[PDB]
Amino acid sequence: SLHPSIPCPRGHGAQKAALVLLSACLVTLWGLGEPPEHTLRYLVLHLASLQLGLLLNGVCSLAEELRHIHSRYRGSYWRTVRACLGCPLRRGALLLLSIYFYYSLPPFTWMLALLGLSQALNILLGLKGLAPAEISAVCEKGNFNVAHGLAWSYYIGYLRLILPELQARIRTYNQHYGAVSQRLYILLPLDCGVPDNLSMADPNIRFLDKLPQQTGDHAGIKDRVYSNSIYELLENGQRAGTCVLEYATPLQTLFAMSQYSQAGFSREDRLEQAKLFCRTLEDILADAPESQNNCRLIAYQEPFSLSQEVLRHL
Amino acid sequence: SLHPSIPCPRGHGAQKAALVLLSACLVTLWGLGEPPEHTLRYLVLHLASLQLGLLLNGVCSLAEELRHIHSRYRGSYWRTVRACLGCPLRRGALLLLSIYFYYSLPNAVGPPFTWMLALLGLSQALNILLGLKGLAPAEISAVCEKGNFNVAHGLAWSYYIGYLRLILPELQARIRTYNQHYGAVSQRLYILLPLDCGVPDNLSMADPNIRFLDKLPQQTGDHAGIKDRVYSNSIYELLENGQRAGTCVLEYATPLQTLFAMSQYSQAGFSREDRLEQAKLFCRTLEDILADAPESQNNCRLIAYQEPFSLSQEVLRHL
Amino acid sequence: SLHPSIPCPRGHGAQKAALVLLSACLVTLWGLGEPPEHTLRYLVLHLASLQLGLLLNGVCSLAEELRHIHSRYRGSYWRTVRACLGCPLRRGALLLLSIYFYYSLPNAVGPPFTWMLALLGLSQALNILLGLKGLAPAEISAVCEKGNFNVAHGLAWSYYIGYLRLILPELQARIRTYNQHYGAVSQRLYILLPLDCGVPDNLSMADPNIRFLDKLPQQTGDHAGIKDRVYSNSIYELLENGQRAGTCVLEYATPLQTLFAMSQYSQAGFSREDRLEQAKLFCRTLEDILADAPESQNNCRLIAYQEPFSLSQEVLRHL
Amino acid sequence: SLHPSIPCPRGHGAQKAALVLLSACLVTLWGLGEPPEHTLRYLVLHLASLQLGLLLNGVCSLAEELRHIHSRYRGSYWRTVRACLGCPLRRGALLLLSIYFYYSLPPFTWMLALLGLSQALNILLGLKGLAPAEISAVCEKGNFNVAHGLAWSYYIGYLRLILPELQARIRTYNQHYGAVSQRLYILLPLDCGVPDNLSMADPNIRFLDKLPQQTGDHAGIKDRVYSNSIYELLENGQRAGTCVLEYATPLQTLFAMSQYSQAGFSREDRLEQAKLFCRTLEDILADAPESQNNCRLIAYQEPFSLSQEVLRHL
Ligand SMILES: CC1(C)C(=O)N(Cc2c(F)cccc2Cl)c2cc(C(=O)NCc3c(F)cc(F)cc3F)ccc21
Ligand SMILES: CC1(C)C(=O)N(Cc2c(F)cccc2Cl)c2cc(C(=O)NCc3c(F)cc(F)cc3F)ccc21
Ligand SMILES: O=C(Nc1cc(F)c(F)cc1C(=O)O)c1ccc(-n2ccnc2)nn1
Ligand SMILES: O=C(Nc1cc(F)c(F)cc1C(=O)O)c1ccc(-n2ccnc2)nn1
Ligand SMILES: O=C(Nc1cc(F)c(F)cc1C(=O)O)c1ccc(-n2ccnc2)nn1
Ligand SMILES: O=C(Nc1cc(F)c(F)cc1C(=O)O)c1ccc(-n2ccnc2)nn1
Repeated sequence: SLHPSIPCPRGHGAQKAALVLLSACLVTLWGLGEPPEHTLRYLVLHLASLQLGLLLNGVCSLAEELRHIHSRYRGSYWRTVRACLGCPLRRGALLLLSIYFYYSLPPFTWMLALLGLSQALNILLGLKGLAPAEISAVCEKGNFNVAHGLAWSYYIGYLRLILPELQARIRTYNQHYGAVSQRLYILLPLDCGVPDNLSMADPNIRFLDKLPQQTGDHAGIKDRVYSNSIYELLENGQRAGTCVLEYATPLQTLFAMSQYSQAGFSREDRLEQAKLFCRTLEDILADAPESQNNCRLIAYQEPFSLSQEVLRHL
Repeated sequence: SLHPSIPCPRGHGAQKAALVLLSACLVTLWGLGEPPEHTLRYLVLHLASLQLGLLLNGVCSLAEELRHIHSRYRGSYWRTVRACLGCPLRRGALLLLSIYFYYSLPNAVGPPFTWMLALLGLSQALNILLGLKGLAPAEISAVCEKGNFNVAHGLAWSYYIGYLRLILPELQARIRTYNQHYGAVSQRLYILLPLDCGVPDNLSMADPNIRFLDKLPQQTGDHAGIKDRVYSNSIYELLENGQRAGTCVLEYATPLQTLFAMSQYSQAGFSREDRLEQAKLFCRTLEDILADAPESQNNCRLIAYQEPFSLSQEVLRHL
Repeated sequence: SLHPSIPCPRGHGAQKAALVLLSACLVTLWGLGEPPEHTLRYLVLHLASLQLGLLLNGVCSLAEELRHIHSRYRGSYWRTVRACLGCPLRRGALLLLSIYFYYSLPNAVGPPFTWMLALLGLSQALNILLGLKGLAPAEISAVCEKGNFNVAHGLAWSYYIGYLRLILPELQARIRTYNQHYGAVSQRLYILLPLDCGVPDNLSMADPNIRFLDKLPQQTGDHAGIKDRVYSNSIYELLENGQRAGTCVLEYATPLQTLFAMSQYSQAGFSREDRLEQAKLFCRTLEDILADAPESQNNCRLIAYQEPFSLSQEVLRHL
Repeated sequence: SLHPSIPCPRGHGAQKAALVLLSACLVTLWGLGEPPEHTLRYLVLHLASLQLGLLLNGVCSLAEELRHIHSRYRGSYWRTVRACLGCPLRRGALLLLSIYFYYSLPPFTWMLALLGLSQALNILLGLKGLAPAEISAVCEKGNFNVAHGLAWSYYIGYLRLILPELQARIRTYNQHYGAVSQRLYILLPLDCGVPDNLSMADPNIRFLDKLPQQTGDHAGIKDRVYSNSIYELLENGQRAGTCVLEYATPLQTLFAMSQYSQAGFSREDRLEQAKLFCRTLEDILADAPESQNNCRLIAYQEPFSLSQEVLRHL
């Protein structure tokens, strides 16, 4: 519910489609009025072909990966073989079953050579690639996303370091001094726009003062200084509200990555990873122990006044 | 060059192995003496069956990608179909070839076209439902490396852009000002890259031979909506047998500490093996960036090390 | 959307036409009713012959690319072979398939393997020597657009990086300083893009209704080894029936003037048709850059026009 | 002679290889001792098939380009057809000749349909692409290079306006002021690494003075000013030469383009276009009327002191 454009996690629509396809194929096989022992024989033979093709692809991948045995696989052949062929025991059982089914069910070495040729063509010309939807699904399942690491690092390195101390500093500033809200408002620009000043993003927002700076050592730096800025959110020139505004710096860096050529990062990838960053940041703040209603994410996309949105969240 | 354990980028060993396999298969087909027409016919029929299976798998995936059309594909069906089934025109041409060459060509090993379609749909549905069509870790790693689908890629580019790209231009001026106003501190930034991702908050606890000495002048600058953000780096000293061997500006790579924390947290879905791989990828990507970046022109150095030891000796060796 | 005559980027009409042609050819092959095995056999034989012709052409090209190995290919033969013949592994696999599927398969229309190779080498040599295997200007334009092999692409990116990326950040401050200390000058730099590339040195001669009014404060900055390079922009006023209708920071795009000069010079190898194509492409590329660039945010406006007229009326209309 | 790594223009090595291949093919046809009427028939049929395939490819390209008729082809169908099919008259003559030879020489519509299918596959899957060497040769022949336009624009827009009066400015400065050279030394770093100051590139080069600025209108800007800088060249810490040093700004922008992701410009392309820029700029200055031994290009590659190179060129 952060923003309507944020993608929801993938469910089981592909599984439902596969179930429907399985049902339809069973219905049409029954309706063909043709003996089912041949059906089972063909199905077993086809799965055997798929298993042997996977074996050959994994053997080629193993030939590639045996150079990285000391680097990625800590100098062990077993981990390399597991990486390139899945579980060795189950894969071996399936390959022996497939070999037996070919050598038993009614040539074989000719089919084996031709299947090896097909697998070689698949590897060399890239026939069996990966569609963008498949890559996205695999990355989201295995958390192989730039945004996942970026948002978890934003939470661990910054947010959990300040949030309770930030509430304490807000209380101290209020009692010393138009009270400021006791929460850090972090803006998430989905599409674009991450100026170094809130005034540049919107002149209606004006820097008011600075919170009592927090100085604590963090990752090899003695007395690291945190300086959070209070902003007045005005409305027709009057102080409608005031609170601690901030921008999610990993979003700025996602934009910068999309700018650089060496990053291998595209505008579509930039927007997608910004959406995932916001999604997983909200997801981990929901279950965070530090987040105790002392942090508010304001996700927005420019089609617009930021100050009105911040007041709406206030 | 940072560390021997950091893996080199993937080469073309798989393609060379595939070429050798193709040559062996061609030699075997020539030796067996089977008619070449049958060999070509069955090869084309196999490729057609694979293409039709890809069609069915793409349709099944489109069944679940169609409800993310507004959120992920800007509400356009063409982008969804392109993401699921690939390029619509090339995929359509390939499926037209597959249909024509299976409906027409004879097939002794394989059922007629309607029976083939039923059986291939059955097998593809089984593969999708049971998860039989899966990717081994090596293929997933290769795809992620080619497509930059790593947490380490983003983390290293973020360490560059968000932190290094800000202090590196002014670090030389700050060190010169410190030297003039007040041994001599080195002019290079020494980023420590522990491959074990053990990053103490206080660097003194890492090794007693490094003790905090002083602080560089604070660099005040606006950044991402924080007015007057303060960068207060630190100047440390290195002790050899208790004597002041050298001084430097030492710190750790914060993304490595966040990687370790992710490996600690359960919700992160991050494992120790994944932690080590992404630490090495972060180090490699940062090294490549600094090699290509114009800001780091003899201005920053990276200390990559693995605990099997004293950090002070390694830093002095790099001095 | 600058001008109607500026061409849109090339779409996929060729691929759609190819798909329609493929469908028609498949329908025709079904209609005649020749054995499908013969169809597949002859298609594979034709593709094999094409691949072997590509091999021969690549070898002939490698004969001339081998003497630029040190200058162009850093002295390594692998880059030369990759440039000439493509990817060595994929090309080798395709060549092995072609050789096997021609020497093995029967062929009623076509010679035996050695006779085919001799005749195909003869034909490829004839194509290379007589220049028969040439590219029509449409394919050359498509390849140049896809690969950014245009003078206009580099010229537009150079106008952005070398000039606009330097004055646009401080243009607002300069105009504000001028306004405070002195009608009111507009806050946007108006870059005129004449598609005829007629760029007068003195903009007054283009149309008398535009007249120079004053000069913005000089921007002094280092750039490309020129110490204290001075950008002295000028402001113009726009007249309507002799009255001061408006005032703005108006200037021309110098790369268009250089394009016109290239069309004038004989050694440039630049024609009037090429001049017009590259002018329109420069306008399109600059528009795309300014749309994507962060420097241009309500700071610069492009006035693209073609003489069939008064420039002042167009600039006022855009005002 | 500007730099050893500068590529020389492509010669006729491909033509010589084609001639050798033609000779070897003639020898082997004579060697097989097999009748030449069948040889001529096969050759004519092969060229006819190639011509028909080119016709089909051009028809597909015409279907693509017919929507750019008003933009690129001035709203005339004849220009679009010429662009997509070459010369209409010669192409038509060749197609009628090929059709007649294909039909007359001992099916036809079946072969035509199969050739159309092959051409459709070539277009859709991109079998008949363009190798990097072929693209480079075509671009060099047709001057479709970024560097060509960049260097011609550098000559016309900058050098053509300062070179005539640079000698007068230098003479005036020398009279008012230990003699500075009467040539503009332009540095051409093949790595496109240009600092904004010569001191940053090499601290042994120090800024000496400023030439009397040249003020003249240029391309819609009244009284555009040029401020050339005289630098100091030092050897062993003492003055050894004084000259007007400058960097080729198109090389700066080539580097910047290689940096930006939107440019579609790579590092290999950056180096190649830097080399072509230097080559064609040296070619332009060889016949430029303005260049009267009042301009010297300096090309170098960092494996080295720039000041020593400038002294060597002095
Ligand atoms: C390369 C070679 C000789 C080969 O090794 N196989 C594996 C294989 C089978 F797939 C099927 C039976 C035996 C073998 Cl032994 C193959 C298959 C075809 C073919 O027509 N497959 C259609 C097809 C099916 F037959 C069953 C099915 F469930 C789905 C399906 F889509 C053509 C050439 C080959
Ligand atoms: C698609 C289809 C049916 C077709 O339309 N042609 C055109 C054509 C010729 F190219 C050659 C002769 C007749 C026809 Cl009619 C074709 C050719 C082959 C083939 O085997 N070409 C080898 C080959 C040669 F025969 C002569 C040569 F100088 C070089 C060469 F490389 C296979 C299938 C076809
Ligand atoms: O790593 C840092 N920052 C970031 C890293 C990211 F990966 C990112 F995506 C965003 C940032 C960011 O903060 O902008 C960082 C490190 C040290 C200090 N520092 C040194 C002295 N005092 C403070 N400040 N920042
Ligand atoms: O994003 C930040 N940090 C990091 C983000 C990462 F993704 C990471 F991997 C490491 C860090 C890190 O520096 O520890 C960050 C943001 C704002 C401020 N801040 C606001 C006012 N004063 C200081 N400080 N740090
Ligand atoms: O177009 C310009 N420059 C360039 C264009 C390129 F395509 C390139 F490759 C490099 C340059 C460059 O000079 O750096 C340009 C235009 C106007 C003024 N100017 C405005 C007021 N006074 C002077 N100055 N420069
Ligand atoms: O490169 C320059 N100009 C251009 C280059 C182009 F490629 C182009 F298409 C247009 C121009 C142009 O501005 O006319 C240039 C370089 C140095 C100085 N300069 C040196 C001292 N003071 C001023 N002025 N101009």
